[PDB]
Amino acid sequence: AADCRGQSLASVPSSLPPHARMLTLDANPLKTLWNHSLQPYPLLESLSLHSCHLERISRGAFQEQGHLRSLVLGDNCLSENYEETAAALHALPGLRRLDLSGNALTEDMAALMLQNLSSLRSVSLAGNTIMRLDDSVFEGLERLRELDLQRNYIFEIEGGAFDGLAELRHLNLAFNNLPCIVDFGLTRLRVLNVSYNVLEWFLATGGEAAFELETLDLSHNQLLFFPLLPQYSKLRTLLLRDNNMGFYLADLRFLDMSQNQFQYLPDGFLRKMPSLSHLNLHQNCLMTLHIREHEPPGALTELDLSHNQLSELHLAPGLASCLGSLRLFNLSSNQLLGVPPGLFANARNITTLDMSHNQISLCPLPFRNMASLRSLSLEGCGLGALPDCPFQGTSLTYLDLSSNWGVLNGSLAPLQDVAPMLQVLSLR
Amino acid sequence: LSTCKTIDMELVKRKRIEAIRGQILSKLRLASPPSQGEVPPGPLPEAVLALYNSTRDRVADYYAKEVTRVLMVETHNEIYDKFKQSTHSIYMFFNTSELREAVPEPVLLSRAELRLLRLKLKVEQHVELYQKYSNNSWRYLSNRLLAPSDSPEWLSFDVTGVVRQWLSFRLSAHCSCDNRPFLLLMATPLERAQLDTNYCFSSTEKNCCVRQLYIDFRKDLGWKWIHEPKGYHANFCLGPCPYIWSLDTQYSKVLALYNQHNPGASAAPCCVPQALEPLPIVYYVGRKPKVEQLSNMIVRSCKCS
Amino acid sequence: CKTIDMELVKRKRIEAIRGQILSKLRLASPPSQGEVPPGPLPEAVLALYNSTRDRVAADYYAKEVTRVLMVETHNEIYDKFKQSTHSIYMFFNTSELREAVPEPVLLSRAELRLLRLKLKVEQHVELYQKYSNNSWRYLSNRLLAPSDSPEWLSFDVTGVVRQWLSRGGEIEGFRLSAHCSCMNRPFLLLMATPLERAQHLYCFSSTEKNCCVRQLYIDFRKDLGWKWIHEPKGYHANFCLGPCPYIWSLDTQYSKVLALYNQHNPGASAAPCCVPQALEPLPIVYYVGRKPKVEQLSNMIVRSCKCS
Ligand SMILES: *[C@@H]1O[C@H](CO)[C@@H](O[C@@H]2O[C@H](CO)[C@@H](O[C@@H]3O[C@H](CO)[C@@H](O)[C@H](O)[C@@H]3O)[C@H](O)[C@H]2NC(C)=O)[C@H](O)[C@H]1NC(C)=O
Ligand SMILES: *[C@@H]1O[C@H](CO)[C@@H](O[C@@H]2O[C@H](CO)[C@@H](O[C@@H]3O[C@H](CO)[C@@H](O)[C@H](O)[C@@H]3O)[C@H](O)[C@H]2NC(C)=O)[C@H](O)[C@H]1NC(C)=O
Ligand SMILES: *[C@@H]1O[C@H](CO)[C@@H](O[C@@H]2O[C@H](CO)[C@@H](O[C@@H]3O[C@H](CO)[C@@H](O)[C@H](O)[C@@H]3O)[C@H](O)[C@H]2NC(C)=O)[C@H](O)[C@H]1NC(C)=O
Ligand SMILES: *[C@@H]1O[C@H](CO)[C@@H](O[C@@H]2O[C@H](CO)[C@@H](O[C@@H]3O[C@H](CO)[C@@H](O)[C@H](O)[C@@H]3O)[C@H](O)[C@H]2NC(C)=O)[C@H](O)[C@H]1NC(C)=O
Ligand SMILES: *[C@@H]1O[C@H](CO)[C@@H](O[C@@H]2O[C@H](CO)[C@@H](O[C@@H]3O[C@H](CO)[C@@H](O)[C@H](O)[C@@H]3O)[C@H](O)[C@H]2NC(C)=O)[C@H](O)[C@H]1NC(C)=O
Ligand SMILES: *[C@@H]1O[C@H](CO)[C@@H](O)[C@H](O[C@@H]2O[C@H](CO)[C@@H](O)[C@H](O)[C@H]2NC(C)=O)[C@H]1NC(C)=O
Ligand SMILES: *[C@@H]1O[C@H](CO)[C@@H](O[C@@H]2O[C@H](CO)[C@@H](O)[C@H](O)[C@H]2NC(C)=O)[C@H](O)[C@H]1NC(C)=O
Ligand SMILES: *[C@@H]1O[C@H](CO)[C@@H](O)[C@H](O)[C@H]1NC(C)=O
Repeated sequence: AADCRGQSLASVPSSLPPHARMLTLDANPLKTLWNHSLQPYPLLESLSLHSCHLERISRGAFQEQGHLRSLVLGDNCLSENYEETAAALHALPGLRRLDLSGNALTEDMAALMLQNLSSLRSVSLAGNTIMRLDDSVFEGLERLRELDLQRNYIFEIEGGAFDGLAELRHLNLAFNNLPCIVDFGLTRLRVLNVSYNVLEWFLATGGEAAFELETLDLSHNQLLFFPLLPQYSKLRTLLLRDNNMGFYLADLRFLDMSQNQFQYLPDGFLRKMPSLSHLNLHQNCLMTLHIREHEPPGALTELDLSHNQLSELHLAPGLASCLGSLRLFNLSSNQLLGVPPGLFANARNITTLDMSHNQISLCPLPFRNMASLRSLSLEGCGLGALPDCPFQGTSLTYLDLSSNWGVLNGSLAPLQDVAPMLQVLSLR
Repeated sequence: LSTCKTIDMELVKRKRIEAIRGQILSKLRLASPPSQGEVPPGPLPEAVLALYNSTRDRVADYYAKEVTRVLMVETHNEIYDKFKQSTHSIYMFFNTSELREAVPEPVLLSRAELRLLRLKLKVEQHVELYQKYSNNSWRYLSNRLLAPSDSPEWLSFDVTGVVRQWLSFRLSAHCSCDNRPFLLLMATPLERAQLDTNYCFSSTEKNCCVRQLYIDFRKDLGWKWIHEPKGYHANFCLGPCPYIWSLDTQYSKVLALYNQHNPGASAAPCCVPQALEPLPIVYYVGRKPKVEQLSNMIVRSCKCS
Repeated sequence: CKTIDMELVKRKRIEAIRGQILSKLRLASPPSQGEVPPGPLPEAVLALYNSTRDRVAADYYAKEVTRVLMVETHNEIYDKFKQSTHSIYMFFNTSELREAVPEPVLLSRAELRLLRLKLKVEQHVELYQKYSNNSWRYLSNRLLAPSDSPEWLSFDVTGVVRQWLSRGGEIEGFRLSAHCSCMNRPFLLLMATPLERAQHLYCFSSTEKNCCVRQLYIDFRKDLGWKWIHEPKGYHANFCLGPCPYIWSLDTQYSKVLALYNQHNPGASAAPCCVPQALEPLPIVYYVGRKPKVEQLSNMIVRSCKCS
């Protein structure tokens, strides 16, 4: 197909070829449309109106069109639509998408916009003035497949607002200000992107119904206690960053709970979580890291522990194995005076190990195992290198001797059996 | 997806009576009414009604402040003959003993107003304020301009800076070289007688004051077209402000930060700034760059509400 | 763990300032580099900054300041009226004001700056305006302080500058002579808004859900039950509430969203609350003991409230 994008001379070009399929119009200062030149061909299905502010609508000019497939409005200032026409348009009920981005929909406008047409799908309200949602505003919207509730200030919700709606896989009401949500009446939800919102408690009800939502987001939320989830075990990822918790489900495999006030960790909180794959608990004011559970981290693929002022970490005097597997062991801004002996001599699956700002004072007993080195740094190690040659029988590729200030003497003794095997090297 | 009762449709209608009752109780300091009965079963005194009418028409200490009216001298004394009302609108001072009786100490006194008569207003004129420091010489304090009006209206003045030290006025017109006029006293009863940011920077307090903050246009905000100023202190204010009557601190420093506190009207205790300072912003655009003058930007004093 | 909430408030406040500025310029993100040279600042801009930095001695819209100067003494100045013994005059071209401020109604604020030797024990200042050819107009009167560090005084001359812009006079000026009982020329600052920055180039009466105030009337008879207060029977104890929504700062912006922010966030506070600003007192009377007493209670009457 073909189209003209960026050219504007009049209201209607009236020069598009017949049986067209593509039509894109941007930066077009349209003034007014009519229902006598709008239908040169009843075979239009794709359209786009962005930077195309217009108000004078002909009260449903698409009744003469064969069919409508997609709809999207951009940079259109619908402010007095109440007397212009009923709703916005009444086309063939075979709608697929409908966007209302940047139109400042109001309560009356929202009540008029949604009508007795159950085929409305992919409804977006990004950048509009929504204050409240009622029960009579969602009538005739039995499916509502795709949801976009960005930049909407929903502070009061009627009990049971989402009634008789099933296809609710996606729900992203980001950049909202709702105080508390304690009831989840949804029966079919997949992703919850509640982020950059001011929440003050989380008391979601539970029961014998196993929810199948695979994503829960609670970022930038001002909680006070851990938001316990119902007894369902259908969930794969979770985000709880930029939150405040004061300490005064087996499918889960992703954790992101940075920037918190973790002081004491309960045994059950780690015991009741089998089969993990990710974790993020850095920049937290943690001091105690006692290990007594059989599999307190369990299995991990990454670990970030930057900005942690914990005193010392120990597995156990007689622990039966320390960790099943580990790939990333990032940590920074630490004050570990002591070096745990059992942390490293457990398995050979460790790949990336960096003691940045750790002040490691490992004993010079003659490291030996886990000869699969791929990344290593010695930033702020404290004691200077090692009197004898370290890293015996280990292939090291990445080394970062930045801000060492240790025993160097310019001899480059440690850099003896690792020079021929290098990928990228940098130092201060 | 549903919310709580939040502020509730029934709670918004209620609890304002209790809030205003607590506010009146705290401001009046009386936890209970003084007495029941033992009152004259008759009309209120005419002097009280006259004072209320005088102080009601249109022209800060948290505690309740008593208002007092002083009657103007009847212009019948020894020195009356000296001023014959020629090319000068004569005015007279007051009796010092009754000023002392009304206001025991200058510290209790806060401010006062003085009122004149203003009837005809045929020609656009201007009314001079004078102060009687000496019998031979006087000084200038302020001037007031009056707009024509048939109905007389009382006007105030700025004697608050001069009546404080009066423990021991005239009316003229500019010359080119080329009811009785009472004075109002809002004193303080004897029974109820007891902000720069570095002050609470030096001493850490859990109350609502200003906390330190720095903003630089390098990486905190993410842009660089602002060239001047590079760095300034865009401070904030935050604090868990408690209820004044529940805590009952009764401290001079604490009570000075509750000049805007009003839980009943605000419906939620919060901190809001009251006085700010301007800030010029310099940026480059177009042929000739221009500078903008932004006012009401940096908070200086923040109290409760 | 006391350094986490502090940093949270720091980032919230800087985000609020960023959003306030991004809505404040009322345009998209401008190019910092552009085509202007990165060379030293010219004399004019630093002079403007020095003039706007020293302390003095619709309102939210963009205010721009311009600089105008007088002309050195010459025949034209010494032609109409001269100085006999003491006289200080400052007058400026009307065409200069017109080219600085195009429309008279477009002007908002004006300030007058003066330089004083600051070496005199006693001094008084009088302000006069040339209302006509042979008559003057009275202006405000202030005082002075015998200080030792020279500085620039400020005067409110918005009305007279508005009148001069509205009039088509060829030349006019001020007058400052004395108190008569019976390279560093004075600066000028004019606050205005560029034409391209304009928008065209209450709530109590209507029904709105924003931070506005509506009616309430309570007495001391039934709902309060205070029989010891004889007068007043009741008063308008108005209250207001408002969600005060928060705008997150983004790089792109729309047109009407500028005013939307200007109504939803006039101060860009971390935790805005719909609270009163202007308060008016009201007195009450009651009889206790053997002497009548009247006390005036402040912070009672509310007119308008906003969250900043
Ligand atoms: C564009 O759409 C508008 C819809 O608002 C069309 O206006 C409508 O036009 C029809 C005629 O085609 C009007 O029907 C007429 O009603 C009168 C009684 O008022 C009757 O006497 C006539 O015989 C005829 O049936 C209809 O009222 C009118 N709608 C209004 C005014 O709200 C407009 O014609 C369309 N433009 C076209 C088709 O070019
Ligand atoms: C969409 O078009 C439909 C169809 O014209 C309209 O909805 C209709 O609204 C009426 C009045 O509310 C309904 O009548 C009611 O029927 C029940 C059936 O028991 C009866 O008990 C009530 O007393 C009343 O008569 C009607 O059923 C309903 N039709 C449909 C298909 O829903 C309306 O114009 C548009 N809006 C909606 C939301 O349907
Ligand atoms: C849930 O909603 C949030 C916010 O509404 C979504 O966050 C979005 O995340 C993407 C990246 O994952 C951001 O794109 C970024 O753009 C900047 C330029 O502005 C670029 O420098 C970055 O490299 C990145 O590409 C995006 O801005 C951000 N916000 C939005 C509104 O899209 C998130 O994707 C949603 N879904 C989740 C969390 O599953
Ligand atoms: C372990 O995690 C920490 C943080 O979780 C990583 O520190 C991050 O390191 C990168 C690269 O050095 C930093 O990016 C830098 O950002 C500044 C602007 O702030 C920019 O000017 C630099 O050019 C650079 O791009 C990043 O800021 C820093 N994170 C924090 C929170 O400071 C660390 O790299 C991780 N270690 C490994 C081995 O992956
Ligand atoms: C300013 O106010 C004070 C207080 O009201 C006035 O003092 C009062 O002056 C009158 C005379 O003008 C005193 O009355 C006389 O009292 C003596 C007492 O022995 C009596 O013998 C006389 O027959 C006459 O009744 C009155 O006592 C006195 N008040 C007090 C409390 O001592 C003062 O006069 C006022 N100033 C002017 C200029 O009027
Ligand atoms: C200000 O007014 C004086 C008259 O007292 C005038 O001499 C100044 O310069 C005039 O304006 C012209 C600018 O348009 C300038 O180029 C020229 O020297 C002079 N014009 C005439 C006819 O004498 C005025 N200064 C201004 C307007 O900036
Ligand atoms: C104070 O003002 C009130 C009302 O402004 C006065 O009450 C009026 O008094 C007159 C008598 O002079 C009556 O004719 C009116 O009917 C009264 N009006 C009301 C509403 O009561 C009152 O008299 C004034 N007090 C004084 C001492 O002058
Ligand atoms: C005022 O002018 C002086 C002289 O160059 C300069 O040093 C100073 O920085 C200026 N003040 C400003 C720009 O605030």
